[PDB]
Order: sequence, then structure tokens, then C-alpha cells
Amino acid sequence: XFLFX
Amino acid sequence: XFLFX
Amino acid sequence: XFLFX
Amino acid sequence: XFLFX
Amino acid sequence: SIMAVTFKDGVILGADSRTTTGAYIANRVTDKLTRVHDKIWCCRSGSAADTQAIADIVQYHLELYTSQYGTPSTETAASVFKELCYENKDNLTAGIIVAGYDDKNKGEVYTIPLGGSVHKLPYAIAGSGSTFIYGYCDKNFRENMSKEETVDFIKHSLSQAIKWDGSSGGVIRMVVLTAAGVERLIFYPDEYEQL
Amino acid sequence: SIMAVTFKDGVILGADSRTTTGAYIANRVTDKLTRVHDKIWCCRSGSAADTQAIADIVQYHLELYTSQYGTPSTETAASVFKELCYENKDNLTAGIIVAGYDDKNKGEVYTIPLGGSVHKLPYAIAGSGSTFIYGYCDKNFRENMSKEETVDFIKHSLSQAIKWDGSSGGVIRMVVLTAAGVERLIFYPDEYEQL
Amino acid sequence: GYDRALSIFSPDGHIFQVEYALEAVKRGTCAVGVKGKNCVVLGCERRSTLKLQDTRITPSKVSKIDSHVVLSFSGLNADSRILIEKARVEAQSHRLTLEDPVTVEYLTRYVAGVQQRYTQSGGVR
Amino acid sequence: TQQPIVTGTSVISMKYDNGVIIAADNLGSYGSLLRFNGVERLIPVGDNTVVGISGDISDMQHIERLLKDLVTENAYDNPLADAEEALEPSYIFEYLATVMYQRRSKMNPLWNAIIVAGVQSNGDQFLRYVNLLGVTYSSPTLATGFGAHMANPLLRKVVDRESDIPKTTVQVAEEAIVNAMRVLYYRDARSSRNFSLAIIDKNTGLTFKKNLQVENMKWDFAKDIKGYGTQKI
Amino acid sequence: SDPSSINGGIVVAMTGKDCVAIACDLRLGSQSLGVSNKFEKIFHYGHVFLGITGLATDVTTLNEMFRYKTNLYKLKEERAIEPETFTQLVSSSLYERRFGPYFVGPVVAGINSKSGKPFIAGFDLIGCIDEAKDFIVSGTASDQLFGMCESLYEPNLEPEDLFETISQALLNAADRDALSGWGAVVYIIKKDEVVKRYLKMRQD
Amino acid sequence: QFNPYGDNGGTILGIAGEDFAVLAGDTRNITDYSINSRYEPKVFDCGDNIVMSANGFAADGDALVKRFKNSVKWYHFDHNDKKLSINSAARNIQHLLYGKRFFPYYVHTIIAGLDEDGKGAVYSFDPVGSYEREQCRAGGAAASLIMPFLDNQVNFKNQYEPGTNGKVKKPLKYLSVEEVIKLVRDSFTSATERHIQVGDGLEILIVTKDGVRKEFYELKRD
Amino acid sequence: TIVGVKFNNGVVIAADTRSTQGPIVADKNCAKLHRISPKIWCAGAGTAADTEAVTQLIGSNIELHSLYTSREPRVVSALQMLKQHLFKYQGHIGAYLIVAGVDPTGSHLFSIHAHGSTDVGYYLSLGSGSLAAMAVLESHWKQDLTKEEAIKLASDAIQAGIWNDLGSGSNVDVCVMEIGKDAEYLRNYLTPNVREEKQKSYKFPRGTTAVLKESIVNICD
Amino acid sequence: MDIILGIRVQDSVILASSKAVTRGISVLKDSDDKTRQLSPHTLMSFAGEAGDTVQFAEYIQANIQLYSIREDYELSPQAVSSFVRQELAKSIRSRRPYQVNVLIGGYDKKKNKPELYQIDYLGTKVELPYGAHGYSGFYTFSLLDHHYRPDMTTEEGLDLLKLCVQELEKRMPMDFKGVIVKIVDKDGIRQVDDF
Amino acid sequence: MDIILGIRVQDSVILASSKAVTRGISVLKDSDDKTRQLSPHTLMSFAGEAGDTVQFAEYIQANIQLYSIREDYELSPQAVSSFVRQELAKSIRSRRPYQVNVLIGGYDKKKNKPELYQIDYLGTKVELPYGAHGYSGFYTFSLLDHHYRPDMTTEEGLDLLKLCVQELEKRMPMDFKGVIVKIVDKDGIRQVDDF
Amino acid sequence: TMLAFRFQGGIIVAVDSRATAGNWVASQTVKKVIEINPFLLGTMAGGAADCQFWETWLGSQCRLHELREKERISVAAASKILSNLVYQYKGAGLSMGTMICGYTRKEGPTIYYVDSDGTRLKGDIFCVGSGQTFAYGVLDSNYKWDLSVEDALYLGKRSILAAAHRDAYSGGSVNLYHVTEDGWIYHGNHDVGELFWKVKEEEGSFNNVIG
Ligand SMILES: [Cl-]
Ligand SMILES: [Cl-]
Ligand SMILES: [Mg+2]
Ligand SMILES: [Mg+2]
Ligand SMILES: [Mg+2]
Ligand SMILES: [Mg+2]
Repeated sequence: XFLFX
Repeated sequence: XFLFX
Repeated sequence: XFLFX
Repeated sequence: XFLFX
Repeated sequence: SIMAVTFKDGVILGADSRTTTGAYIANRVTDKLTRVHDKIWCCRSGSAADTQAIADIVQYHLELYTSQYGTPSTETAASVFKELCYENKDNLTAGIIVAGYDDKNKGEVYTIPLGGSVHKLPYAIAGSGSTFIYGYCDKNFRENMSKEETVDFIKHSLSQAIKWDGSSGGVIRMVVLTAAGVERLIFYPDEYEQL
Repeated sequence: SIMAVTFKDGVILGADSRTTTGAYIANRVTDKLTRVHDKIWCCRSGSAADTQAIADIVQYHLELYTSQYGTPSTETAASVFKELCYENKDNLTAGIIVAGYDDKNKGEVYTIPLGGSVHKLPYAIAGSGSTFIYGYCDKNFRENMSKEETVDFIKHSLSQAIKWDGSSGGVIRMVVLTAAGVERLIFYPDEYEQL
Repeated sequence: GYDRALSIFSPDGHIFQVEYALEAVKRGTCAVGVKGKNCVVLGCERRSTLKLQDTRITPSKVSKIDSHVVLSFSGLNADSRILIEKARVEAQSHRLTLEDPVTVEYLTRYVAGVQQRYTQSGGVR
Repeated sequence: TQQPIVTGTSVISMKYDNGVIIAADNLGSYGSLLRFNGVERLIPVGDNTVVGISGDISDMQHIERLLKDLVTENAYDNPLADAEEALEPSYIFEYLATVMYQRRSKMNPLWNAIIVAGVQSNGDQFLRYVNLLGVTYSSPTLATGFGAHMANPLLRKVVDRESDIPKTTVQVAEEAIVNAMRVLYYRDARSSRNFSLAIIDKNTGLTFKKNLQVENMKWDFAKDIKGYGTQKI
Repeated sequence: SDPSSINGGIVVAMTGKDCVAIACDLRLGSQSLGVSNKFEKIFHYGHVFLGITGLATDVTTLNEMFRYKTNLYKLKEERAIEPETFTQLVSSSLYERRFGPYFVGPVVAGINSKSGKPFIAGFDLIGCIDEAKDFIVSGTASDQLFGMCESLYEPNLEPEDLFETISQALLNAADRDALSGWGAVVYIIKKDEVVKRYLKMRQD
Repeated sequence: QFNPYGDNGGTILGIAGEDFAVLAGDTRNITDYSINSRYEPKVFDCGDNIVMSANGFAADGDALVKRFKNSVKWYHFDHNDKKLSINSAARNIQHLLYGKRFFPYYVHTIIAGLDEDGKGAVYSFDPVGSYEREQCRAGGAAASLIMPFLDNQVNFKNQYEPGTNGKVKKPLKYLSVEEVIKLVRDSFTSATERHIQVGDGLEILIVTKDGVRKEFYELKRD
Repeated sequence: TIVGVKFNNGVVIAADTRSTQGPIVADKNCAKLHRISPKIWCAGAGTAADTEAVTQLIGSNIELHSLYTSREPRVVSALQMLKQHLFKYQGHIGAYLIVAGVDPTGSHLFSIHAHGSTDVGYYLSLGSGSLAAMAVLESHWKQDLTKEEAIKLASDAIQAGIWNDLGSGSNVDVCVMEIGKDAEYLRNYLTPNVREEKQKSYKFPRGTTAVLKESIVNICD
Repeated sequence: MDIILGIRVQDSVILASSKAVTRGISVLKDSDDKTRQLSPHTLMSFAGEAGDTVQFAEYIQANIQLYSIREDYELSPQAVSSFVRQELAKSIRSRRPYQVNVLIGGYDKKKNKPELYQIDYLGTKVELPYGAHGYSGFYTFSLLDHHYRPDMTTEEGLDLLKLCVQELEKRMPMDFKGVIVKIVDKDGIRQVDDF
Repeated sequence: MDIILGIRVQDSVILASSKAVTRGISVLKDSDDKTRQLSPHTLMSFAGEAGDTVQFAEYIQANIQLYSIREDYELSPQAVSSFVRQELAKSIRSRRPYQVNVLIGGYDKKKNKPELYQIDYLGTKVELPYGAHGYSGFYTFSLLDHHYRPDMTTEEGLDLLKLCVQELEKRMPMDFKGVIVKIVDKDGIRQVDDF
Repeated sequence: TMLAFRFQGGIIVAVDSRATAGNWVASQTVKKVIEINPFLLGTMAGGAADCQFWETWLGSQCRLHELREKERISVAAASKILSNLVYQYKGAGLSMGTMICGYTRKEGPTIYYVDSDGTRLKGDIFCVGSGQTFAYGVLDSNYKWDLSVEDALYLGKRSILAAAHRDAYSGGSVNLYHVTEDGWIYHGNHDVGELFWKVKEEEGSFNNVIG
């Protein structure tokens, strides 16, 4: 996997 | 199997 | 991988 | 567990 | 790397602009500072999908709150975030900092970690890159700082967070919340890297 | 929380005094600064058993080196540490900082992380509590500092590392390596906590 | 391990240790083998300077290697036991792998092979 | 069986008309922590070869020592050590390729991806890749890690096949490499701005450039990007 | 325990000049055991032909389901369903079971009665449409069929020539797959006549 | 955990004529969805009119070819420069492969050349040394695409004589080097279209009594 | 490989035409550019059935919304409806979309991931060949692109995917959405992967295949 | 449950079903009838998971008997087999599927033809001249491929069946305690008492 | 390999061993002798892992036959059983243990007494009036507890054994294809051909 | 599928020729009978390499025997060399089924089944492989000791054909051998492609198949 600061 | 660019 | 009557 | 800064 | 800092005239939100899929940077110009009300904003860390879905629901709740009861408090906004984060803790990965400006309460900062607990603080840091600046931020933070001092504090802090954290980078976005209104700031690598 | 800092007159090693078994503090007055030669010392982080076994073997190697070839260089000492840490990387958990004073080379610092790689640096930080002071140490470190400046730098740095890291605490031990000789320093909570 | 080459050639092309081993055989009590039309007979001398012997328990001169093969000998009695033991083990090993008892030729070839090995192995006579 | 601890990211390289270019950033990552910033991952062997190494830095330092020892061993009882019997890139590569495959075959690999760039005695360009599996391949452009995904596409636009190599100058080739290093800084989360670049030319020899920085970056458009969809402020 | 390769079987469909062909093997087995040598995998709803490979229970179930739906379609629309429309109905019906799918690889073949255009289409088990000018393949020997079709196929074949090409594509692909073969059927479809031929193939 | 194996993709194809034999292979080398090289040869002249390809895990393929080439060299030294017959090479390679039965070479091996009667020979090996002489064999990623086409076009399988009621089979006959190279090029263009790991270039090694000739053809680079 | 590039007076999206089934190419010329509304188009990567099904569903609901409100649909409406749908299914609907279009508000370019996260940009790339495409976009993109420059950059970004990514191949589809104009869908804008003439015709002599039975099939009532 | 065979001949369907019921290391019963009459001219044999087999057979029996009373009419074997298949086809995607394999032997009075249907627990229906479920098939199919003719009498069918049981009794590991044989023809269902 | 029984009576030991050799769903052989004569008055039956059984039996046979030739003397059943137990006791802590269970039936010529020893693969030796290995014991032990008397004749022992085989043929799941019976007495070892 | 049965007129040995890699049919022309010597045959089932390698090795060991002992090796001794070899590799994962079929003066016609888990059995009838049960079904139901050489050869051929048909992992062609007191005799390669239809027509069997 997913998009993850 | 399934169809998956 | 190898072949296998 | 063991001892472990 | 995200943080929100209260000061004399109100509060400033700060964030990097990096979104990652493993070691690949999916977005290098991300906006992690998001409006849930005119002068109530949040810093988003964790799952991009989860934090967006939450912020969208909170913005909906505070818009419906405003229609009926007028402007909500920063505490009210933090309560709505908490309610979503706490009740859905098993299915969410969201580390959110809620920051808002009242005329009565001035600048307020609420941090909401993974568990869905609420912590009201003078300033808050969060995200993977925050770990590297706990020492720095604790030593350098003062209450009732000026706007320019707070901007330098956030800039220097996130500069170090970005320098050490591979998961943090790109530009440093900042949002200034005062009685004057809402000001967006941006700081590019060529400036902050060589601090 | 361990660090070694080169300065004008030589090098200073610094460390906390906490040994843990989970969340229990097995020893609150540990000495993590250990002599492998007259003026070659190391900071020990990771497994207490592994780091002790390594330091004991290195001290044996450098004693046997001295008997045949005279005083070994700090680089030579770091090489012996590396050889053990690299060749037995699968069975060791040891993060070691090697610091020594030559008359030719003055103060030198070598850091040896988990992998067994060697890195020669002006100063080095390591251990669980180092993560919290990367930002602080990078901003505050200067080359060719005085003894008093370096002692303050290490004291302030480890103070923050101890404050944020639950795995770090107790007293701050320091060892000063100069042409003058070897000086042991200690700093108690009541002093460093309120910095 | 003791490596010394004890069995070696002499200028005249003789291996004295092998020839001196034959002298030990020549000293030993007489043993005779005669094969008839439907039988073999192994005759053996026993020297009569030994009275007060116990003939029940005294090692017999003729040894069974298997139920169908026998081995008599002349020379050093102690040496003969080592060959007989090896031959008896090989006899059982043959039955185990070939599912058939040894031929007399095969058992002989094995024992002869052991004797030969001790004529060009280091540290042994 | 290993796991890499302190790691180096992309190594990128390409052939041009008279020689080869190779580049790699000066970072030693400790997972997500950008721990070491003064790491040289390009190691020259003589005046005609450069070995660019990515992956585990402890294993890289081991390979440095092997190559250093190889030069010493080659000099022994060798009057032509600095002439006809000097180490060739092909000799240095085949040695590393032998070691890499022997170590993978003992289930104890050197956790690295290596590119040997150099110029042979006859002036021929040498560029070949080898990794922890002992897998070897050669191409007009070679890159490791993220470089394979992002650099190769850009470098292949310059040298798409063998016939494009004589048409490519050192100016054009270096420009493409420096551009590729900028793209990797934009998009690789374990990359640094500071990098080293090496040119091995059959005429001008070995040129080793240290302390290079990614520059002429585009960030200005970021100020116009607000929210993640609807947000106007 | 891979539903798509328990029973085995193959389907292939090709276009020609003003004609389409669809062929299938006759094998139904339980892994190594061959059970039936009469298990046809091609059905038709008016002039629209559907071949289905994969789990035999789902092949039978979907046939009964599309007969059901095309019968109601015809009663309400007062006309036979066309291949383009039927293709969309198959896609709809498969994606309806997105998180509990039918373990099938269906293949639509037919000629639009209005335009006269030859039409073929293939699907994955969750209803993704694979439309093609040339050929569609499906089953346990899909790799083999892809290789045979891609090399043997040429455009604008006459029905009698197209028959030879599709037959040779199926037969040689089936002979390199353990779970396919045991007989074969080929449908040659012209605008207003359909010929069905049983091929002689090796029964091992 | 460390995985000592990898898949470098590519596909190879061996066809035997009356007085010749071809061993073809694409020049593309891949890992996952990345192209490593568009031209990395994996069909080698090993000497004594034997051509060899070990397709699959390139590292194991290079090691095997390297060891067989070395086996040919020592065969000359130990047996008075005697020519290694294709049948003798095949048996030698079985022992090379089976020697690592409990840590295999992850490769499909094909060798081609002439038998001792001067007739075209192709031998194919599984990863652990089982070998068989054939007129025809495809190996590697696109073997499942190419092989049934070769059955049809080289061995005339499922092809009967027209008008004989499927009673008389199409008679077997040797193919000309010209007809074989047509089948190789059509096999590889078909495989390139439908297999993502196949493309870039095609390298054919043709073996006659005169020696080993090479032919190279471009393939699609997508 | 799918890309989106903003320009002066609108936005352009592009895609390759390869559909895979493991290492096999199932469709050499499949359409990955989908129409949500007349002037809102969607490039789709990931699970093929999911991208088509989710794009058709939101396209259906957008049409009904457009009729209900008597207004031309907005890109943010398609974006919001898609992301809320994908989020609800927690990434199990494997649709990775680049959503672009023009509406009364202006020209817009977004990306959506399977888990329901959205991104804004002037240039975006999704799919297995996104890194090859993004390398080209990062190298050649600039502010104030013309229509013809944006099409060139978009098709170049797809070509990088076609050549260097094994997941991508065949042709380049483009859709240009300019403000004040009809959206032009350029199906097979580039065809740089034409199959070369075969060496031989494999047309069989009639009667080659052995037949057991013939029968006329009744299709009529 | 283990061995169920079926042979369709000229004028009848013959079902053979093993009598053994085994649980653990004990044969609990050696006279078990693994069949239910669905209608006067339709018989279903069954084998599979304990409990499921009988529960399923009796459920089908009840449904067919209900149909017979409602319409005062006997459903065709084809109709009954299609009904049974649909029940199993529903079952396989249930929370707990019926793990039951069945043979349906029937005589169609309208067509004057015997019909044998083999249906597995997945709902996989086939009409066959001879059928088997479980390991039985691995012996009987090849045997019947050789010895079976389509124009055989009931007596020839019983001799052909004896040849199958003999082969199974010779080569099968488990003792299945012989078979109960039943014939389905124009005159209905009858049991062969001496087999 | 499955069923091996042993009954010690007044003047003899009787061993019964199943004739079936099964691999998968095929009875490969129905005439297998699962015994080896160790000496003229000592017989060992065996059951367990395929290959191990015969390899172990023949290894013991070879060792006992070697002893007989060397000493021109027959080892007592007690001595042979102790030797066999020690071999299995060694085996169980080997890299790959012999998975073989044995019964040793012998007639001691010095004591003029029959002796039955039951030894499992662990090297667990017991002298018994009657013994069994595998699932056989679960039926035969209770049966022999009831019907066995110590003063029985060989004929009475064979009738008692027939009662065991009948019970096993009735209640055992697997078809073990009857038993080979062998008697060990003062006159040596002989086989009962009609059982 | 491979069988070997003893009868009045010696031994019949029949094997298929198929090689599989899962569901991929890798070959239809594999030799599964190894000709050890003019009086010894070895059948091969399981791992292709394991069988092929170790049975050619067995042939070398049988040759060394007759050089050392000036006498042809017994079928018992030959089978036991292979069984003792595979037993050393027990647990290592060898996959081999073999029947060592041959004639000697002392033994007469003899068949030994030897597999990779160390089993060694003398017997009159054996069927080994994925399709052994299909071969058993036909062979057992038609087997008599008093079969003629002509009928025995056919039954062996017909039994493989039966397994080639039903078993998905058997087929290609039938290889026939007849072992007499004078040694082994090859009785040809029979492609199932032609043999199936020839047998169906002539015998009237295989009524399950569409004629
Ligand atoms: Cl975001
Ligand atoms: Cl300590
Ligand atoms: Mg960074
Ligand atoms: Mg087949
Ligand atoms: Mg391709
Ligand atoms: Mg078959």
C-alpha cells in the first residue's frame, strides 16, 4: 504493498 | 488464471 | 522441471 | 530472554 | 515526518511530501496537511488510504456540525478523529496530528497515535522520521515563540528528519493558522538540505 | 545509548549504564566502556554476552600483538573487532564503537554495526537510544572541540537518548583518551536529567 | 600410524619377508588335503611333545568357514585365526548380498587376496 | 544464509564510443535509516578497471580486500605487472563471478550486485554484471536495484543496441548517467544526492570524479499541488 | 486441489472469411483417472455458441444458467440474443460472483445475424472480456493452444480450410497435455448453416 | 531466507536433419519483469562439432557448459585427441547433472551435432540428467508453445494423407536446412508474440560435417 | 503501463495494449482507456475485470447523477465515488486508475490505488511499467506543455514501458481531453510492434484431419 | 463407505455396493445397504463422509417421493439425476458441503431404456455405460473397457460384475465384506440375495 | 507388513505372520514370508517400515549365523533376543533408526523350554506367553487372556491361533491375505502348509 | 505403467513410453526397458533420471560380476545390488520402481520388484506405476499360467493399452519383451495412436469411446 513520513 | 501494464 | 508410467 | 543502550 | 507547533499568534503545521511503496517514491510532492475546517487542519501519517478516508469523514462531520451549531472547537475536531481511530483501531493505520486556531483558545495541538488515544500538547511530532528529531525538538522548542522562530524550528526539525529517514523527503510544506487567516508555505531541498 | 567523539586533544567515549531483560533492568550501573588496550577502548551495544566475549578475545589479540610488534594502531584494533563481527555475523548481535588515541594519528573513532562493516568517523553514535539524537548530534557536533565542549556535547546527547529511550538510563559514564593519559568521568541523574 | 615398508625387494629380486614367512610354514605341523571321487579329506599332524593337553577345548587344526567349506593350515597358529575370522565374515557377507553361499574358489581367492595385501602394505608383515 | 544490514543502492553504467562510464551514490543505508554518507562504492583496480558494488557493505569491504590482494598477488614474480601481464577487467570480473557463484553454491552468498566496468588491453570496452546468485550478463547499459527499473530505460534511449555505441560520445553518455542519478534521487527512497562517477577511456585512461551532487532539480510545481482531490486551499 | 485442473479440458475458437469455428476435447477425468470420453464443452443459445473449460460442475451449472437467461431474453426481446450482447451477459454474470467465482474459462463464438460479422471472445473466471480478431484459447493446454494458433493461423480462411487449421491446433495441443484429449468436436459456423465434426485423435 | 535459484527466462529449440542439426535460442536474459540483456548468447560451440545450450537459471547453465567444455578438453588429453561422439557427450553430461542430484542445476539442456554415421542428432536433458535422443525438442519458458508446433510440422503428428479416410499417415521425411530454419524463425516469432520472456534476438547454430555456422535474426523487443 | 500528463488547455492519458495471463500474452491489443463520461476518461492497471467493472459502475452512477443534477459531471465526483468504493473493499478490488477529464471547473488529473488512496499531479504513471515511464516523465516533463508536446511525452512514457517492461507491450492508446472541445480517443495512436511476415504458409491440404462423424446442427426454431 | 459400482446393459442397470462400515480399526457392520429407492424405477447408491451419505440420500428420497405424490407421476431418471446434481452443486458452495458421491441407476418407462448417472460431491454429472466412485474405478474401468459390450443381458452383466468384485477382492487393500447387488429394469427394483 | 502374532505353549512357540504386502491401493503380493530363521531352534518374525524390515532381519540372521560358525554352538533364544534388543536400542538414537518390530520364537535346548520375546523398534524387550505387534494386539490380547492356558499342546495352540485369525479377519479393516504359521520346538522349525 | 508376469513360456515384459512433468507430456518415445545383458531386463518407473542413471549403473555392476566370477549374475544378486544401493539413499528422496526380469539355469525365469523405499519382492505378476491398477484390472482378469506365447504377448500389450487409455500419466507406445531360456526377445514398439483403434475394431472392446 500500500501507499504509506 | 486471471487477466492482468 | 524433472521428468517422471 | 538474554541481557541486552 | 509531520509536526504541529503552537506559538504566540496561533499554530503552524509542518510535513514532508514523500509517499512510498516499499523503497519506491509513489509521490514526491504529496500534501499531508489537509483542511477539515476553515482553521482546523491535520497532519496525516501512516496509510494514505486510511488517513484520507478518515479526514474526508471528519470534514463531513464538522461541515454538518457547522450547519447546526456553528464553528466547532479544535478539541471537538480531535474528538471526531479519535472516535473514528479508536472504534476502528483493528482496521486502521493512521497517526494524525490535529491543529486548529480558536479566537478564545488560540493555537491548540492534539496528537492521535495508532491506538486512538488523544494527547493535547504544546507541539507534536509523528511519522517514521519523527524518531530522529525527539532529542532535537525537545532541546530547541520554547513556548510563545514568534512566527519566524516557529517556521525556523519546524524547518530545521523536518530538515533533520528528512536527512536521516529514507521514508521522508521532497519539499517541506507548512500551514500557518492565526487570527490573520491561513497561509501556505513551501521550502525546497536546495534551501533546507544545507541548514 | 553509546557514542565516541574525536576532539582537539584526543577522543571521548560515552555510554549509559542500563542492562535490560525485556522491560526489567538487570543492571542499572553497567560499565559499557571497556579497555582492549592502554589507550584503545570500545563502547558495547547489543548482546552483553556477545560484546563481552568479543572484547575479551580482542584484548587477548592486542596483548599478543603488543608482546611481538609493540603498541597497535586504533585501526588495527578496529580490524580485529571487524574480523570477529564479520566472520561470525550469523551468530552475533554486537554494535561496537572502537575509539583510541595514537600520538601520530591523535583521536580516531571506528564504528562496527551488526553486519561487521567498518566506518571511520569524526564521531559515532549507536545503541537503541541513538535513533533519538541523530538530529541533535548532527546539528551540534563540531570538529576540533575542546575537552569541556566535547564532555557537554556527549552529556547533552546521551541525556536526550536516556530521556526518550526506555532501554537507556542510569548514570552517564565517559572515558577521556588523550596524551595526558586515561580519565574516567561519571554523571548522575540529578545533574543530566534537568539539562 | 606405523608406515614402514617391511616387505621389500632385494637385489636378486626376492621379498625376504615373504620367503621367511614360508620358513614359518615349513616349521609348522604337517597338514594334508586329498580329494576323492565324491569327497575331500583334510589330514593334520599334532606334535606329541605336548602331553597333559585338553583335546576338548584346544583349538582344532581344521576350521569350518561355512557349513560347506573347511580351512586347515600350517605355520603360525595366531596368524591363522585372523585369516579364518576374515573368511567367516566374508562367507556371511556373500550369503547376504548374493543370496548364495561362497564357492570354494571364491573363498580361497578372498583369503589369498588378504595374504597378498599384507605383502605390499606398510607397517605389516 | 544471510540478511543484508548496511546496504548500498543502485549502481548504473553504460558504454560509449571510446570507453565506459559507471556511477553510484555515496550512501550506506541501515534499513530506512540513511546512516552513513561518506561511503565509496566505486573501487578502481589498476588504471583500466572500476568495480561498482551495491548490496551489503560488509561484503563490499570484503570484496575490496580481495581485489586489493589480487593486485598484490599479480605483481609477484611478474616483471610485466604494469604492462602486458597487468590485470584486465575480464580477469577481475571472472574472478569475482567465480567467487560469487562458489559462495551461492555453499548457501552463504556475498549479498551484492556487482558491475565491472573497464577497457581491455586491445581497447575493447568491458561492461559485465554479476550478483549474489552468480548470474552474469553483459549489455551496452547495466544497472542494479532501482537503476535497472529507472536508469536502463533512460540510458537505452541513447544506446539501444551495439551499433549505437560508436555514435555515442563521452559528453552525451556522461549527461545521460548524471540525469539518471537525478531521477533515482527523485524516486529511490534509499538514495542520496551525493555520488561518485568514473570514466575509463581507451585514450585518456581512468578519470575518477568524487563529491558530485544532483543539481538542476524541478520542485517549483509542488507549490501548486494542494490536498489529494477536492481541497482548493 | 486446483479447481481449474481437476477435470481438465480445452476449447479453441477461430474466425475465417464470413465464418467462425469453435472446437473442444471430450475428456472429463478426476485428476489422473479418465472418467468420460463424451463430455462436450460447447453449448449454443440460438446462433450464439459458448465453449466452457475448467471445473465440470461449473461448466454444467453455467450452461443451465445461460440457457435460463437467453430463454427469458428471447421471450421479452422477441428476438435471439447476438454474440456481442451475450458476451456482456457472460461478463456481468461471472463478475456477480467476484469473491466466490465459477472456476471456468468460457469462449463465445458466433455470427451477428444483422451485420453478418464473425465474432469470438474469451473470459477469465471473474468475467474480464478478451475480444480478438484471430483466435481465443482456454483450458489446461492453453499454453499449447496459444503456440499452435499463433503459428498455424492466417486471416480470411475459407470454412473448409479453417476446419483443418483449428482441428490441427486442438489435436497437437491436446497430445502435449495429460488432462486434455480423449476425443474432439469442431463446430464450423456459417451465416445460416452449422456443421459439427467429431475428430479422430489418439485415445491416451 | 536466501533462495539460491533464479529464472533468467529465454527458450531454446533443437532440430535434426539428415546430414545436419540446428540448435536455436533467443538472446534475451530477464529477471522478473526486467530485461538484463537483449543479446546474451546461451548457445555455445563446445568443440568436436557439438553445440550446447543449458536454459533456465543462467548461473547454473554457464557453470554446466563451462564444465562440459572442460570435460571435452580433458577427454582429448586422456584419450590421444580422440573425437568425443555426440552419444558419449550425452552420457558424460548425464553424470555432470546427476552428480548434483541433491542440489540440482536448474536448467533444461539440449546438445546437437552429428552421430558416428554422419546423421543429425539432438539430445535433451532434464535438470538431473535423464536424456533422450530426438529429431525435435524445444526447452525453456516457451517450450509449451513451440513443442506441439514441432510435433505437427517436423514429425507430421495428427496429419493424414488427404482422401485416405484418416487411415494412411503423412509419411515421415528429413527436412532441408532451409525448411528447418523457416520452422525455427516461425516458432520464435510465434513464441515472442505470446511469451513476455521471449524476444529481442534469435541466434541459430547449424552443425554440418564442414563445421559450425551461425545465423542471427532480430525479434520484437517489447 | 498507463500515464497521465497535464498541458496548457487540458489533460492527456495514454496506455499500452498488452494483457497478460502469467507469462502469456492473452490480448495483444486490449483497450485500457475507459470512458466514465464523454469528457472524463480513465486509464486502468491491475486486475483487468476489476478496472473495467469499477469504471463501468461509477460511469453508470455518474450518468444518472449528470441527468439528476442537469449538469456535466466533474472529475472529483468520479474520483470520490471510485476511491470510496475501492476503500470499502480494502484493496480486494485490484483497480489502479489514472482518472483525468475536463468539466466546468477546468482540467484535472488524478491517480487512484486499489486501497482507495488518491494523488494529484501534472504527470502520473501506474502499472508494472510505471518506473520505466516515470523515468521518462521525470527526464522530459516541464511546466507549460502544449497539446502536441504532452501527447509526445505521454506516448514516449508508454514506449519506455513497452520496450523495458515485460508486463507492457504492443501498441500505444491515447485520449486527449482539451477544454471547450470534444475529447478525442486515439485508439492505436502508435503501432511499433507489427508482426513480421511468416516464412511459410501453414494452410493444410483439405482432408489432412481424420474425421469420424459429420452432422448438420439446427440453430433455427 | 468405499466401493459403489454401476453397469448399464441392454435392458437393465445393475448397482453393486460394498457391505462394510469401518470406523478406526473396527469393522462395525458387514451387511450395510448403501442405497435408497428414490422411485419404483430409480435407485441411488452412495459413498463418502460418515453421516452425510445417509442424511443426503434420505433427503433426496423424501423430495422425489413428495414429487410422486403431488403429480401422481414418476420423474424420469434424467430428471431425478438433474435434481440430485443441482442439490450437490448448491452444497459444494455451502458453509458445510455434503461430501457424498452417488450413482443413479434408473429405467425410463417412456423411452424403454436403462440409464446410469455418475455424480460426484462437486455436482459433476455424467451418463455412462459403466461407472464407479472412489479407488474402485482405478481397477474396474480398464476391466470393463475390455470385457463390456453394449448389447449384454442382465445375466451377462452380473458375470461382468462378478469379474470386477473378484479383481477388487484380489488387489484392494481394505476388506469391504462383499457387495449387495440390485437390478433396475422395466419391472422395477429387485435385490440379488446370493452374490 | 501388518499382522505378526506369537503364542508360547507347553513344548513349542507358534508364530503367525500376514502374507499381504500392500503399497498404495494395490496388494502387490499375497504369499510373503515375514520371518527369518536366525538358528536351527530360533525364528524371528518382523513388521514395520518397508525395506527396513527385511534389511534388519537379514542383518541379524547374518550376525547369528556368523556366531554359530565361529563357536560351533547355537546361542540361546534369551542370548539372541538380548543381541537383537541392543541392535534396536542403538538404532533408535541413530541418524535413521530401523522402524522394525520383531517377535523372537525359540526353543532353549539346555532348559528344554519354549521362549517367546516381543521387541519393538525402540528396543523394548518382554518375554510373554503370547505376543502381537501393531493393531493385532488390540483384538488378540483380550482373546488370549480368556482362552489361553499355559499347559496347552501345539495342536491346542494352533486352534487358539485360528480363533485369533478369524477375529482379525472379521474386525480388521485391511485384507491381510491370511497368515503363514511356523512352529519352533525341540526338533527345530517347520511350516504349517494348510492354514 | 509397466508390467512383467511369469507363465508357461517364460516372462512377458510390457511398458508404456510416456514421460510427464506434472500435466506437461514431455515425451511419448522414452525407453523404460533397460537391456542389462542378453538374459537380464530392467523396467523403469518414477524419477526418469533416478531410474535411467542407477539401472545403467546396475548394468556396469552386473558386467563386473561376470568378469570377476566368469559367470552371468543371478536375477536375485542383480536385484539385490540395486535394492541395497537405493536403501543407502533411503530418505534422500530417490523415486524408483523397477522389475528385474531375467533367466538363469539355477533360478529359471525370475521377476524381482525393487522400489526406492527398499522393498524387494520375488513374484509371478507385478504392475508398477501411476497406471498399475488399470493394468492389474485387465491382466488379473485374463491371466492363466497356461497362456500361449502369442496370447501372453497380447495380454501384456492389451494391459498397457488399458492403462495408457484411462491413466492420464501413461501412453505414447507399448514396448513388448519376451524372456525365454535362450534370453530376451524384443516384440516391437506399438504406437497407441494406431493400436487403440486396431484393438477396438478387432476385439470389439472400448465401447465407452465414440467409434
Ligand atoms: Cl496522501
Ligand atoms: Cl555488560
Ligand atoms: Mg530522505
Ligand atoms: Mg492427452
Ligand atoms: Mg515478447
Ligand atoms: Mg492417458
